[PDB]
Amino acid sequence: SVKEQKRFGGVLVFARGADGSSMDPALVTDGESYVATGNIYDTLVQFKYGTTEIEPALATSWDISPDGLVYTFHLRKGVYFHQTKYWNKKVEFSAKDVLFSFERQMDKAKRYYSPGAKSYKYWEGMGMSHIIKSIEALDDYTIRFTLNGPEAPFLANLGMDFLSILSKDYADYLEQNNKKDELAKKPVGTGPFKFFLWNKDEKIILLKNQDYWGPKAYLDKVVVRTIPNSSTRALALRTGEIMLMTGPNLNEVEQLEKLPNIVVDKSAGLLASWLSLNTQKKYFNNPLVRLAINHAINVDDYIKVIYEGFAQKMVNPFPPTIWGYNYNIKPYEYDLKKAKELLKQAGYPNGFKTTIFTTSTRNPKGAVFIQASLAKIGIDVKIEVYEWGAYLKRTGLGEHEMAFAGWMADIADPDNFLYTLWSKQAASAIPTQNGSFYKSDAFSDLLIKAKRVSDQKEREALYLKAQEIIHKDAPYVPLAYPYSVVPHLSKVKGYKTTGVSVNRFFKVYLEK
Repeated sequence: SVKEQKRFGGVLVFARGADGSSMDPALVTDGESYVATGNIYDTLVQFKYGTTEIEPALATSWDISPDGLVYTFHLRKGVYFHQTKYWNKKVEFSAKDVLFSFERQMDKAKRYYSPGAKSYKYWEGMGMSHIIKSIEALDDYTIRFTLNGPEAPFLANLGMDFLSILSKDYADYLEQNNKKDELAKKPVGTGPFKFFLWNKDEKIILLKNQDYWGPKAYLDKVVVRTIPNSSTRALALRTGEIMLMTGPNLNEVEQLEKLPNIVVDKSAGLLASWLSLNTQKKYFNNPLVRLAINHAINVDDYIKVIYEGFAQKMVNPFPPTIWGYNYNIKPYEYDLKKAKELLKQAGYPNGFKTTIFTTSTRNPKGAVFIQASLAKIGIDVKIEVYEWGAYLKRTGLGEHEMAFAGWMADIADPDNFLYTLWSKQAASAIPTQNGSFYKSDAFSDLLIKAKRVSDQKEREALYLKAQEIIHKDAPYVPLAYPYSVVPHLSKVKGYKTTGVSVNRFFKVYLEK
C-alpha cells in the first residue's frame, strides 16, 4: 500500500528511568528488562498489539482437549533466529527450541546456567512445575503439553515474557565455549528487532530484523536510553534529544502537553501500586497493627500529592480494568483515632520503630508521606533508598519490613495478580514476588479452584470471595491504580498505552 509505504524508515529514541537487568527474560520479572527482550524474543502465542487478545505467534494454531488437560501446538515453519556479530549461523526454529526454553526451568538438571544467583523466578513463583505433567516434541514442528489438572490461565501464560523461545543451537555453542552466561547478555531470538549493543545504565541498541516472520517493523533502529532523573528525561523530550518516554514527573505533565509538537497519551491502565507489609516479621504479623497502618494513611491525599490526580484509589489487588474486580468492597477509611485505638489494643500504645524501602527513581515524596502519616500514630519510619536492581534483589529476599511495590498486568486475568503475587505458592519461592509473604489457605484455596474451571462467571464468583478475604486480612496497604501516562513527540505514531506488552515497537512509525 502507498500510505503504508510512507510509514517505513527511521530511528526511534525511547527513554526510561532504569535499565534492564538481563537479556534472558526468564531470569527477571520487571518491565524495564522487558522493554528490550519483548522486542527480541517471541512466544508460542502473543498479545495483539494494543490489546489483551491472544493471537498466533511461533505456534500458528493449537488444539486444547475439552477437559483442559492437553494442549497441542503446531509450530510455524521457516522461522530463523537472528544473526548478529556473535552468532552468525542461520538456524531454523523448531520444537527442540521450545523444549530447551521450557525444560531448563522445569527440570533442575537442565537449568543450563551454573549454580549461582540466577533464578527462574516467574516459573517458580507460578508453580509451573506443578501445572505441567509433560512436554513432548511429537515431531520437529509439534509440541504437546499435558497438565496435572485444568488451568484456565495456561494459554495466556504462554504469551508471557518468561516463556520466550531461546535458541538451543546458540545455547549449545555457548556451553562448548564455556560462555553460558552470555545467553543472558548477548541474546538471540526470532522477534522483529535484533540486539546490537547493551551499555549498562546508558543505552541498548536494537536493529530491525529484516527476516522477521511477521509483518515487518517500520523502524530501522530503536535506541533505548536510561535517563534516571524524570525531569531531565522530559527536558530531553522538549529538546528533541529523545522522542518517547515512560515515567514522567506527574507535576510536569500539564506543562508538557502545552508545548508544540508534544502529545501526552493517557489511559486508565492495568497497573497497581501499594505498600508491602512483611507479614512474617514483628508488628506486621499482627492484623491489628496492619489495620492501624491502613487507617492512618490518607490515600485520597496521597493521590493528590504523589500522582497529581493521575490515578484512582486502590481497593482490590488488581485494577478495575480487569474482569472480576470486587466493586462491593469498601476501602478502609482514613481515621486517625481508630488507628491509634487499634495500636493500643494490639499492645503498642507508644508505637514502634520500622523501616520503609523505596527506589531512587520513585518520587521521594512518597516515602516521606508514609513516614509522616505513620508518625501520627507513633510509628517511627526510617527511609532506605536503593537503585532498581538492588531493590528487586533485596525485596525478593524479604529484607524489607515495609516497601513500595507495583505491578503491570502481563495478562488480563485476576490469576496474574492474585496467584502470582498473593498466594502461598508464590510466597514459597525464593526469591519471591509475594513481597508481603501473605500466607492464607482460605485465600489460596479459592484461587486454586478458580484455575480449575474455565467459565468466566464461575471464576468471578471465586475471585470475588478471595478479594473479601485478603481485604479482611489487610496484608498490605493498597495505594493507587496509576493512569498510564506517556509523553512523546507528535511525529511518533503507532505506540499504544493500552493492552499488555506495550513496549513492543514493531507498530511504531515516524510520520513523514
